[PDB]
Amino acid sequence: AIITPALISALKTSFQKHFQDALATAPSTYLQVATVIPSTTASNTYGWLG
Amino acid sequence: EVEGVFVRATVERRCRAGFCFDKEGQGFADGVLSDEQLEALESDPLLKVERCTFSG
Amino acid sequence: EVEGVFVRATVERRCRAGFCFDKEGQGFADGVLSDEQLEALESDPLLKVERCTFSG
Amino acid sequence: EVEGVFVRATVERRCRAGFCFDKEGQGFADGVLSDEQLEALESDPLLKVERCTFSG
Amino acid sequence: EVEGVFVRATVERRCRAGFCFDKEGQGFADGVLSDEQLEALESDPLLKVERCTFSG
Amino acid sequence: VDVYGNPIRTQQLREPQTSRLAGLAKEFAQHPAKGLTPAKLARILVEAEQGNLQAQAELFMDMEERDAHLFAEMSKRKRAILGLDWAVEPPRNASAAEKADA
Amino acid sequence: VDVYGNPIRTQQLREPQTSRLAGLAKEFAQHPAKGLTPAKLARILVEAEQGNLQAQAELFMDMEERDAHLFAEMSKRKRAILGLDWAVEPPRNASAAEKADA
Amino acid sequence: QFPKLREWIGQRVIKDMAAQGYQITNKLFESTVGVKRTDIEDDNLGVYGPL
Amino acid sequence: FAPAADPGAAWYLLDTSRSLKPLIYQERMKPSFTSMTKEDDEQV
Amino acid sequence: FAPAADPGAAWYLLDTSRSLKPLIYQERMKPSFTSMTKEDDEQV
Repeated sequence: AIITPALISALKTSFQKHFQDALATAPSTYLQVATVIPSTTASNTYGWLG
Repeated sequence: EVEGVFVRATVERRCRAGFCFDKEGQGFADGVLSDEQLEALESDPLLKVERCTFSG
Repeated sequence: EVEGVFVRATVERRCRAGFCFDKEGQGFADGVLSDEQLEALESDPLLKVERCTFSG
Repeated sequence: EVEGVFVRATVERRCRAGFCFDKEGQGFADGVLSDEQLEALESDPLLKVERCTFSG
Repeated sequence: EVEGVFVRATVERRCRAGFCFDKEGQGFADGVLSDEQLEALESDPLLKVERCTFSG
Repeated sequence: VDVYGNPIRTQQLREPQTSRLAGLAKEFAQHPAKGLTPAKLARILVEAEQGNLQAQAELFMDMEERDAHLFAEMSKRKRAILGLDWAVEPPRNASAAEKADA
Repeated sequence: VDVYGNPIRTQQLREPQTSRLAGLAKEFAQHPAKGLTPAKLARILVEAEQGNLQAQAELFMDMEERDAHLFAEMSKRKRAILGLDWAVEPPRNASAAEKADA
Repeated sequence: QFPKLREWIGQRVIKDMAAQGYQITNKLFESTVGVKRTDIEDDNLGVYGPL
Repeated sequence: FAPAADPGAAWYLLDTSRSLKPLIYQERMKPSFTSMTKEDDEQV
Repeated sequence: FAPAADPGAAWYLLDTSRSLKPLIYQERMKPSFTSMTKEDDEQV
């Protein structure tokens, strides 16, 4: 055996990336219940004549 | 928990007072403390071994 | 909430009597009163400026 | 030693008594103790940081 | 006048009694006197530098 | 495989790559040419150098639309190519199979 | 070996020399042409004379980009070469093996 | 490594290898100086710019 | 709990969004900020 | 006088060096930074 099993602990380990980013955001939903109306300033004065 | 005692009434080296006799079942296999002295303590079993964990 | 604060021990031009000297007063980015005096008092900083949320 | 204080000119998140103020410059960066709470302590270095070891 | 102070509440290296510290903001930029010792006192602005002439 | 050697899988050819990005198709150009100053143009170019090509592309589109001389020059240059006859030729000293493929 | 006689080792040909210098690929040009004065230009040239070619190269790139007349002249000059037909010829009174190599 | 040849094949004595390790941190090193932007351009003699 | 009844086929969509600017990426790499020369080796 | 007799013949040599990063040059010669903001055009 190894007279220093603590030192060899880092020797006998292994790293596998399976939990890394093993998730995703919820599916996009604002498209169904909203529409994009991009502007070009810090305000939007909507206007219509009824 | 002690995952191995490696004792089996084996003749483990115990260098005390200038003489290395075998006093009791001092077999151990862990990385807790005294690994350098664990070298002297667990160098020569000299007899058949069998580990039985004490769950310490 | 008020957005606008200067809390880096920063220098600003505050005029006391016939002169304008380092001091921290209003130090806000929003104004509703003393605008004409604030302009002289609220000269943007000389040194490092960092803002916080007083929420007063 | 303290590899980094992460204090100068920066203020970090400090959740105490149910209100998380920002002061006292308790920044640190090491794996000594309370590593999980290190995220909470360093959850808001809102202001510019400037490291300097205390050689602790 | 004073060419520069470079204080930012930090000196470059104010070494006294055999120990070198960092405080008191004693940064100057001029050859009035002690230029050889001004090299030792200055030449180490570990933190940021802010120059605010005192017009002395 | 492709010319660059990247593995090719015929499964992904059934649908366009951008089909799963329905957000892109709903965007509108921001028209960064309106109210443009030399400082703004310099910032746009520098930001484009760093990977923000959206503003640069929109500015280029506006520039193409708003300048009649530049648009005429570019259109003439492109129409020069569009009017050229073209052919597909087999490689150097190609064999019968290669000629048939060509 | 090479033409200059330096020993050639095929081991180092598997990877590019700059592969182990990943820092270079992440750099961005500093654009030294903006806010350029005659004194700054003289300093840039003098420093380049002494082995600091980074600033000179970036300045040259900016100069190429920001001047339409200079860019047109350089592009015309280079396209003149790009349109020339080329061939590989064997050395003077070459032998059959040399002709095959060529 | 392996130790000396002992003197008993009867009742052989087992032994173990010692795993040794050495840890070191590769902290950075730096040094820099400050200069004026105008002075480097306002220097026609080639000094102050071999920096 | 948290309901909402909306039309989808109308010329207007309820709760309309505003993608005024794209998801621009802001970075702090190297000799572009002071966080990395006159400071620790920090990047945001 | 802190000498070091060394064999330098085994598989390893004494005081072995560890080249992590080359001498990448770091510069501060553009108004981009706050050194030229807070100070008189100090490049680094």
